[PDB]
Amino acid sequence: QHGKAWITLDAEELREGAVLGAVMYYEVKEGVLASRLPLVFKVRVVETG
Amino acid sequence: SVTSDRTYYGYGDVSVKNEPVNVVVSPFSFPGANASLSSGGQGVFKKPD
Ligand SMILES: [Ca+2]
Ligand SMILES: [Ca+2]
Ligand SMILES: [Ca+2]
Ligand SMILES: [Ca+2]
Repeated sequence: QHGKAWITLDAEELREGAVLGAVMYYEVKEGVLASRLPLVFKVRVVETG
Repeated sequence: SVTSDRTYYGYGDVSVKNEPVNVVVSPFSFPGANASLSSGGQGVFKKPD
């Protein structure tokens, strides 16, 4: 539902190597059987300094 | 017997050779060396001479 994130990094977080892991909490709809479903996230750099 | 035309002369010269100033330029290549300028970046660049 809520599709946008706004993660922002500053001078301490960049200066140590910024890793962004993922933690996913999931419940598969009842009875659905798939293979190799894609998940695509658009990374926009909106403002840098 | 002669009626002298009474006129004697003095003279001098003025030498204006150069222009008042020499604006020696040593241009700046501001991304510099061992530095980096990125898109959207913000900062300062200094050239003493
Ligand atoms: Ca921080
Ligand atoms: Ca000159
Ligand atoms: Ca900027
Ligand atoms: Ca900067």
